[PDB]
Amino acid sequence: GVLKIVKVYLAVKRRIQPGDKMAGRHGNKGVISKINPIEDMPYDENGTPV
Amino acid sequence: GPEEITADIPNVGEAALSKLDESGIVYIGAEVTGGDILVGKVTPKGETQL
Amino acid sequence: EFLKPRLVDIEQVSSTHAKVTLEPLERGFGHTLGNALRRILLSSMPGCAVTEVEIDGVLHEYSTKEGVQEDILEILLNLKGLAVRVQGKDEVILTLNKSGIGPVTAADITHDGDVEIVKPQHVICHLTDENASISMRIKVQRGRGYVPASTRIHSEEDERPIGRLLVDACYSPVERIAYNVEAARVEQRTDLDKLVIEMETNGTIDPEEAIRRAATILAEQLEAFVDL
Repeated sequence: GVLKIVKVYLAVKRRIQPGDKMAGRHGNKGVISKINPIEDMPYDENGTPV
Repeated sequence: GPEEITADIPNVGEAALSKLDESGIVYIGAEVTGGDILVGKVTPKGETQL
Repeated sequence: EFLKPRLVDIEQVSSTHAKVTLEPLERGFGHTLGNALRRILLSSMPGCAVTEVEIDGVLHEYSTKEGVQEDILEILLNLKGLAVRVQGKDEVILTLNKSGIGPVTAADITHDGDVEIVKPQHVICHLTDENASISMRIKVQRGRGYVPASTRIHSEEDERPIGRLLVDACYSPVERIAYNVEAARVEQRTDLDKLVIEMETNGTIDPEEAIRRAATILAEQLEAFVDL
């Protein structure tokens, strides 16, 4: 029944956003909850944020 | 009947078909979003009974 | 009643690092202005990086160019870190041409009069083949904050040029700011505070003008509190 097929291949680049599941290697799950400005980030006495 | 892959689609603007080529297939490299037409395909449905 | 400060010594180390002193400050105003300036500096400072790049043969960021060991979006990632300062132009377009078995640095870009390259050693891509040709248009414009490439194709209105590689633009020239408030002694005045802001740049913006524009923004926002 099928006469011809056209396959289009899409390169979707997906950044990270609230909802993505992330975890380290020690069974520590976690869903990113807010994406925050570099300014609100806790920084150390050197000025380097976290 | 059989289905066509023609770039002539009923009830879409000229700007809808802009990303499509002459044969009805989008160009390589064209950045697209949801809803955009990838392959213009049309199937036979006669005696519409309106 | 209230003593007001001024900027004294602005000691500069690397082109990227600097230490700015603010000397006649009252108690509590070292930290009141220090943070509220660090908050302005990091977030809302004008600067320019590359917005769009057209590559000669390439149709899109997921291609290969014979004679280059970097993938195209690795070359686009190299340009995101291109530190240009342009003078009287809001958007300028540069032209990069280089062939041979040499690494293509940021000094290999054609130099416009209004354009200044901060890192001539900066690596754009490498060339492996002998006669391996590469040529590109790199479109830099001034901007604020962080503008992704995703948000650029809403206005669009025919950006069809299938070979126009849109890149993400991180326009802030501020990389890092720290402020340390230590006591200041200015002859007689029992206790005052010396505010030291220490900051790292990408080289495009100089420290003094950054602080001036940082506090200029701050005065303008308080205009909606000088009255109601």
